[PDB]
Amino acid sequence: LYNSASFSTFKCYGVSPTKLNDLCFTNVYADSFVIRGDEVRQIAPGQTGKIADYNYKLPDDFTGCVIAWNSNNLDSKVGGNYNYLYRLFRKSNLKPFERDISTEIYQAGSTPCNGVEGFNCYFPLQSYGFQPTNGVGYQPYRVVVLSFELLHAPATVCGPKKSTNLVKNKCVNFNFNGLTGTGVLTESNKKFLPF
Amino acid sequence: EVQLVQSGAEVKKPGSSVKVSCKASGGTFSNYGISWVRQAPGQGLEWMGRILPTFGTANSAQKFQGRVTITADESTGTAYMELRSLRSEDTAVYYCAKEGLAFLGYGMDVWGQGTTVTVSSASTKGPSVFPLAPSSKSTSGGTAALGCLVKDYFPEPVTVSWNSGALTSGVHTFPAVLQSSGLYSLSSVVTVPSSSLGTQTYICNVNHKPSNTKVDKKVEPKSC
Amino acid sequence: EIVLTQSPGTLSLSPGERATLSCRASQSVSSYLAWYQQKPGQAPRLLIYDASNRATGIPARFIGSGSGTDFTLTISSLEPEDFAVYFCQQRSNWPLTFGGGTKVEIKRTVAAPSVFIFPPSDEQLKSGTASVVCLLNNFYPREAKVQWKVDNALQSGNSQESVTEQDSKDSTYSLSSTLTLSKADYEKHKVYACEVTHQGLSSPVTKSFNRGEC
Repeated sequence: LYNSASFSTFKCYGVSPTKLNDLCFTNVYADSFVIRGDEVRQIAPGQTGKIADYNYKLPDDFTGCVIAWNSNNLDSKVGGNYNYLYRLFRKSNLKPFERDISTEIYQAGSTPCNGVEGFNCYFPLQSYGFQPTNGVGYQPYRVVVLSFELLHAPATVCGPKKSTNLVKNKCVNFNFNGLTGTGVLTESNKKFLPF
Repeated sequence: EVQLVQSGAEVKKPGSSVKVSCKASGGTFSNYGISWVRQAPGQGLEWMGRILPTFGTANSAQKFQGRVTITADESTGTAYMELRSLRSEDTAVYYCAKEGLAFLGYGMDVWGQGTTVTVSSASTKGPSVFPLAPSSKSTSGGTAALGCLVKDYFPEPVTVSWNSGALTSGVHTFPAVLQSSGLYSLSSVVTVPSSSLGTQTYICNVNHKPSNTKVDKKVEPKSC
Repeated sequence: EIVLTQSPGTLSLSPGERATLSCRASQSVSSYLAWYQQKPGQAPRLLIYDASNRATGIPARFIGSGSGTDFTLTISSLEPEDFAVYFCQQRSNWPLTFGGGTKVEIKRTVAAPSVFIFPPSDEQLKSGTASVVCLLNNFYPREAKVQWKVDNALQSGNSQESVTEQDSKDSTYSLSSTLTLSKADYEKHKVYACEVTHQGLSSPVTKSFNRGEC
């Protein structure tokens, strides 16, 4: 993922990008969505706006990190792509990592609205006019937000250990799955059990 | 390039009902949002109401409540704008246009084509073509204007041509005006040099499509 | 219900000049305002949305500005395909009301209205209705008044005026008014006349004809 040279944003907040293969983690969530160019910077702790306040809120003590690469060749078609919506009205802000898909018509005023648009009563959602002929910052941006965690349960998912070639009949410093020391490695005429 | 094919002209009667359809050319609907706009003849635009096809929500402007009913058919991708209790002043050109699934912001980017709806109380009537002779051939000695008046026909349109389309220079066709009785009337004149007078013959041919009539009136001077 | 108001009403100019259209509102609209262009006998099309964003495919000569309660659409290089009626719509809240309009015309040298009059024909006299037509041809500008004086008496309440669109060759207008009246009323008068008053006319030209003998 890191040395892909095909991404735009790979900022990692809680942990170092190069220490990912070292730390061992319990469970890994992975969120995904598509947003505008000028709103990728809003996917960060302590940010505000119409897409971070009540569309996708990241906790301040965030530990995973955010990946976002421009794709103006799959989600943008002539005449626009009206399959990508976003909420811009809500009663109140979002606590971190919350999902809201209800489509109750938002009421800005004190007037009862009764499920139909009217004066000071807006529809909650809004679409993206994803035109292929748009400047950068209005083009779609696919986003993935990895989010690591440390649970009291034992760690299950983490990176590959880099093995090396074995050497026989010399004095070296061995290490196999945790056991470590020094000595001479040689074949032995013994029998073990598969466990 | 979404296209919004619309219905055809529908002449009606006062107190009746009308159903204008705005079909999306390309298949079915999406998160469009469709709003209905009408334009009175020779006036500004007016906004009536909007519909959310896929999310099922629609109502009209406060003035039009209780009279307009907008429905959508996602199976075929066609929106309906049934309008009951038609009034004499409800005649206009009715448009449909997608405006983005929202309530504020983008605007009406793709429009339909217009569904002229005439609401009156008069049956189809043929045109009564009369000629306007080149009277008073003393204006400037070299210029003269003559035409043939079309009166008491219904409904639009009528296409006036001169010499079976062989003449277009200096030819005018005024817009039809609705009279007190309820029938339309328009003129059509051509400016002709005085030299051509008395030697060349001109005939205006009208073509009222609803009453499939073809008339040929040959204009003449003032009976000598 | 926000009420918009455009100004001026006609805003006549010449090709290659700069236009300035205002759409002052009644209340505060933050930045939501769309400008539509409607050529005669066609469907309006979007030009400017969000009061500063040019729609796709629109030539760059269209620029919009303003915010709050006073916007402005400005055209830099006028071209023959830029003469139409321009509407502004406030997309703030219910309902999305439109504006008046601004028929951007074309300017030219003033012209003299040719005047002709046609008496009702004998064939048209078979029934009980006779109509007299006074015609104004190839004048400029739009403003022109026609007055009917039957037997030197002012006639009102029975005339209908019709104006064509601006010509695509010489940019001159054309007007026609009909004096519809019953045969008996025609039979009860002698001399008919149509009076024209124009800015480009030094004196009010009057054309007339006496009944029957012609």
